[PDB]
Amino acid sequence: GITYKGVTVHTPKTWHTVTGKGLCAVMWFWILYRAKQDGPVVMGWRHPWDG
Amino acid sequence: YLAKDMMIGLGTNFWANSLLVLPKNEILAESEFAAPTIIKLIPILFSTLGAFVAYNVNLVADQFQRAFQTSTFCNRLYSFFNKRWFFDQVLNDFLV
Amino acid sequence: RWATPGHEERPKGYFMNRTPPAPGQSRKWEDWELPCYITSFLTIVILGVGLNAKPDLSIETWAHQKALERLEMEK
Amino acid sequence: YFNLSGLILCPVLGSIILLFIPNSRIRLIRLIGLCASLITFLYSLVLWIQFDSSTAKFQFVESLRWLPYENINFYLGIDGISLFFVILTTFLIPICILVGWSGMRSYGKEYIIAFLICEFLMIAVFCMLDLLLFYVFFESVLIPMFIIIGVWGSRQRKIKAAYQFFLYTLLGSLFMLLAILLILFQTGTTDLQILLTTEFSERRQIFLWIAFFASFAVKVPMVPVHIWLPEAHVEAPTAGSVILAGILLKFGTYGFLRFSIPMFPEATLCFTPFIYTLSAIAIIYTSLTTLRQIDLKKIIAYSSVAHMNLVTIGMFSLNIQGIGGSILLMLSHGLVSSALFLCVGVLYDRHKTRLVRYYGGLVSTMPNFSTIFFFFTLANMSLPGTSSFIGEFLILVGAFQRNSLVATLAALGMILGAAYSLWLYNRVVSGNLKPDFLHKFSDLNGREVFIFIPFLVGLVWMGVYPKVFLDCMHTSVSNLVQHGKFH
Amino acid sequence: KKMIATQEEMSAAKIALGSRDMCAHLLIPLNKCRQAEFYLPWKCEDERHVYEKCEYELVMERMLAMKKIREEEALAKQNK
Amino acid sequence: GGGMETNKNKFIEDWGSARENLEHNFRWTRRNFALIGIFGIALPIIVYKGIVKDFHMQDEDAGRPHRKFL
Amino acid sequence: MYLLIVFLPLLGSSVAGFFGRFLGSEGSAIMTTTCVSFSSILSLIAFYEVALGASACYLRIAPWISSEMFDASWGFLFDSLTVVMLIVVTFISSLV
Amino acid sequence: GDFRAKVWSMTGGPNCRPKHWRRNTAIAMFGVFLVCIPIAKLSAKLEQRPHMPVRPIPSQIWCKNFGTKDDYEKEH
Amino acid sequence: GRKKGLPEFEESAPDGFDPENPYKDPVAMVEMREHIVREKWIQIEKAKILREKVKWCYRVEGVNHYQKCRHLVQQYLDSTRGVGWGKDHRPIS
Amino acid sequence: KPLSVNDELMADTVGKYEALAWLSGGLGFFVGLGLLAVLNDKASKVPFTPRVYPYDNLRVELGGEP
Ligand SMILES: CCCCCCCCCCCCCCCCCC(=O)O[C@@H](COC(=O)CCCCCCCCCCCCCCC)COP(=O)(O)OCC[N+](C)(C)C
Ligand SMILES: CCCCCCCCCCCCCCCCCCCC(=O)O[C@H](COC(=O)CCCCCCCCCCCCCC)COP(=O)(O)OCCN
Repeated sequence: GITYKGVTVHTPKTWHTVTGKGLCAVMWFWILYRAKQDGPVVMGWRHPWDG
Repeated sequence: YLAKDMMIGLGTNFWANSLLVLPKNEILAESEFAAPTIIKLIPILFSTLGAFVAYNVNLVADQFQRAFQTSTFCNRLYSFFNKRWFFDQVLNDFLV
Repeated sequence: RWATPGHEERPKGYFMNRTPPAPGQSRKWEDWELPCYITSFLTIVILGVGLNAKPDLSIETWAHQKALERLEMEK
Repeated sequence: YFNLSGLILCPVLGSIILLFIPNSRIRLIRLIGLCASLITFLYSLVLWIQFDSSTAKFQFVESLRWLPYENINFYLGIDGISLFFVILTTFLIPICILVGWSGMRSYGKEYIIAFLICEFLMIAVFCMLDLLLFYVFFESVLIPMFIIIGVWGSRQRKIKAAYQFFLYTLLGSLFMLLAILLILFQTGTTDLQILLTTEFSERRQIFLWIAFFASFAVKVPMVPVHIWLPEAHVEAPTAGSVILAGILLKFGTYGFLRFSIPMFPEATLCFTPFIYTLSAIAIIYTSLTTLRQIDLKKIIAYSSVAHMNLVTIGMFSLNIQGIGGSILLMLSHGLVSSALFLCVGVLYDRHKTRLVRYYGGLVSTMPNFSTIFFFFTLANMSLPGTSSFIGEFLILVGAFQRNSLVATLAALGMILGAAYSLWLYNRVVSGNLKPDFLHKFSDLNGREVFIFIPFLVGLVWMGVYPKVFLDCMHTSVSNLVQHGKFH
Repeated sequence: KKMIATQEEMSAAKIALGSRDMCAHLLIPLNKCRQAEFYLPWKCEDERHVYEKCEYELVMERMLAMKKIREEEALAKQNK
Repeated sequence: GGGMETNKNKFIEDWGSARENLEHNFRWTRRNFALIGIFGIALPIIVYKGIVKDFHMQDEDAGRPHRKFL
Repeated sequence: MYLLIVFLPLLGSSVAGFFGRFLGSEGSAIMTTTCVSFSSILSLIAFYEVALGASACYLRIAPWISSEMFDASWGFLFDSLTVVMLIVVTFISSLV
Repeated sequence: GDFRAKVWSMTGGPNCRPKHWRRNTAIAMFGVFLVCIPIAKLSAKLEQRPHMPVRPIPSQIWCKNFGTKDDYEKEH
Repeated sequence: GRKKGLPEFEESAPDGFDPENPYKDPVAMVEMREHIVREKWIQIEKAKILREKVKWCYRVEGVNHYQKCRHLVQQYLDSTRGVGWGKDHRPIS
Repeated sequence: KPLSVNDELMADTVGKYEALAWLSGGLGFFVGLGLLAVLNDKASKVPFTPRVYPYDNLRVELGGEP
């Protein structure tokens, strides 16, 4: 709770911020990890083993 | 990702007899390697274009909405998309 | 919220909008309740014990065991 | 040994006993009338148990001489078609007696006596196998119903409605009686089993069929003659409407099933497009006129014309799905519609009004009524799991096999049927309250809760397992489908 | 390329109609190992890659023939 | 106010009575004549022709001659 | 075990709507949530058993409509397609 | 309001909260459990599995109609 | 007092009935009508048994049901042409 | 204040006919796009021959004569 001009904004609890940051970080890491594995495949640079 | 292989894989028997696709109209194999790589990237390019347009119209813009206040066609065009392509108004009056 | 005891000791409003009888007494039945209840009991008894015990006489049963017999005699 | 004699004599004894009882003993009159009705209902239920479902021959046949040469005589018998009608017409009477329980002090003994004479006359209608005596008991119902409409009407309009109903019934009745007389003179007798084995010259089939249609179409209002039903129905007591819609509307269809669809197989085929045309527009017109009605009892009364005209599509399809599925609709309609008029009767007894404008927000003051009213709203709009859907769908599959166009037009009936059925419920039950108009409320009492219970049980029991009723009729309705056919 | 998977063995594996194409012989072990691995998308890779290569080979072999037939059509018309 | 009976309004009651006493409200104008001669005389004929022609086309498909529906 | 998948929500509704005056705003929530969650776990075993085990189950209780040949009995069909819809519908219902 | 406390409804009314909803909740589970037993017993009897499972599935503990309809030529 | 068990019906065409003039002996007419109804119900139940056979052939076989249930499907569709009081295809019994 | 006879059924910037014209134009967009798709004739530009299956296009396995 911080008041600038009358209005106050209740600071969120630690549990919410930690969970949101963790889920976002998991999403980003998963996207990059998938881009490492089959990123060239969707780009068309290399087939899995077709050719 | 987990269910990508079992459902839309090649020759998968997960569905068994639940779904029937006749041999004549089976184009799943050609969907993967019969088309230029540009076609496989059209959705991503269009998504990026839409995101850029949304950012440039909402986050930072001169807000040229004055066109919506000076152009009669723009106002009616805005009303057309807003009011569900004029379905509820027209369908009501002409059927209900 | 999930531990505090409730405030409504008894459900709001009387059932069938009838005030509870005097303490240490009973709801005196109307002149129609007993005949209607014995009728409703006898109806259930007759239907449950009669329909389930009557023989399976039907045209979808005799015809079934006649078709099941002529279907194998053709071989 | 339970036969048709005792079932018919029970209302006779009930009406005679109350005939010679002092009117000051109001309690005894009600108890004896209710006991007689319940005993008759149990007698009918027992008659169901011992009903053979493998023979097309009429069962429990009884004979009593009428003319000295046995030309015409009292032949009583039931089959798979009229058994459930007898059960329904004996079950509805105790409910009608229980409706006027509180206010019975003003009606007197002439109320229960009239209803018991009604039950006596309607039981014999569904049991008669003689064409002439079927007409005698067919038109004997007018006097008790005339008395019920006139003596215990709501407003001064009761004189007009009774006159109109009586006149229409008479004009149908005598034009039917001329045909019955012509049949008697030519054939020689009036026994149904003999009239079903006599070849009629093709020229005489059209005239006799038209004459029979004149009397029956009035009691199953097709299109030109559904103007007596709304007025006579609204100007009727709460129990009076149950009889008029529950049973009196089932004479026309039963008359068609028993004396028209078989005695003239060739005439029925020729007039099949005519019946399809009248029934298709009646479903469309009536289900549409229902939207612009403002009276609570004049909306449900228009929900019966659409349902009853959907039945005549099923009967004339002449197949097991059609004819067999049309019977379930009338049993379902006899329960769903008669239960809706109980719901309206509940609202009218407390608040002496019927306009939908005065009603609203009852969901917050009468919740048990709202729950019960909603359930019968679902049944009236042909919901699966209800007895109406089984009959409604079986008729559609019975008419699609004969004509795809008539099954398409009749399918819009459930489109419009679901429109006003829920839209009425939204107005009456849902919404905000109107304390300016009406402010005192009382939910369903013990009688109303108990009265609706057999309707609730008998509506889902037929809606989830209709095999109990269906298997008792297939032997009797299949012999009805083909009579002149021999291949 | 000549067929290796006969009719009775394809029916035993219950390969879906339309997947009984030219590369059906490689599909039987792939389907056997897919079920034994709960259809996981990272377990049966060696079996899947061979089948995918065979399918790609068929698709290329059909597109090459279609290119040849269109070349023949375009050669006749404009050289009339 | 110890009565459950509604406090009926003159406007609503009169409106309902007028809506229920519409029997005596025809003037036999061209609108009513055209309306009853079209949506009560032509639509039934169109529908009857529809069923009759449906029966006729069902009959001809099986090769059986048309049935005399008269 | 497969009839429980279908009828647990029905029993939960029939309890929370007919005897909600005894359970209140908390017991009525607990009944429906617990019933739907148990149906969801049963759908999970149904997925492990039918879709992954490749053994569909066909269950007929009683005939509903029995005309000459218009037979539409009270039958339940659990195949690969049905089980996917089960694990979607019931899981989303429990989460809601 | 003041009058909605005098209306009896099956659902319970607005903001219903009985004093003994904990005990009533426990009873309702036990009643649901008791009525779910015959349904489970009925289901295990009328269920048919034409195909033997790939791996041992839990339904083989109670269900016994596994690979029974393989002779479909003699079905009724 | 009917005997315990299924109903017993004599399975034979009632003698005395002639299709040339059906309205000649009334008792033979009703007996013939009942008899014809009985064999139409027999045909209906035979078609229902064939339908059950097809139903369990489709489920046991699976994907291969096109070649294994062909023999049953054609029998069932041949037996559903002359069912009875159905489509305009009426059996000449 | 007597009630109206039709007192049972009771986008303000547009009229019914003008909005119907707008709807007709919007649907004519779809119709014109469909006509353009027809004019494209993608069927003649397929890059692969129709797939050919063994055993006479799986005649026996598709319900054909044995
Ligand atoms: C018939 C086959 C389909 C069955 C569908 C069933 C769907 C439910 C149908 C009834 C729902 C109730 C709608 C009508 C009543 C409107 C709401 C109402 O007043 O009901 C009461 C009574 O509560 C109920 O709604 C009980 C009815 C639903 C519960 C019973 C359903 C049991 C399961 C459905 C049937 C089982 C088989 C279904 C499959 C065939 C609830 O009142 P409150 O929520 O407390 O708020 C009102 C305000 N005040 C308290 C001040 C009055
Ligand atoms: C407190 C209530 C609160 C509201 C409740 C809402 C509704 C809840 C109850 C739902 C209704 C339950 C009824 C049962 C429906 C499913 C069971 C169908 C009946 C059934 O299968 O058994 C058949 C009849 O037996 C029987 O079991 C017959 C007994 C049924 C008695 C029903 C009494 C209804 C009274 C209606 C009177 C008017 C009747 C209509 C004219 C025999 O089966 P089968 O033929 O295959 O025989 C085979 C012999 N081998």
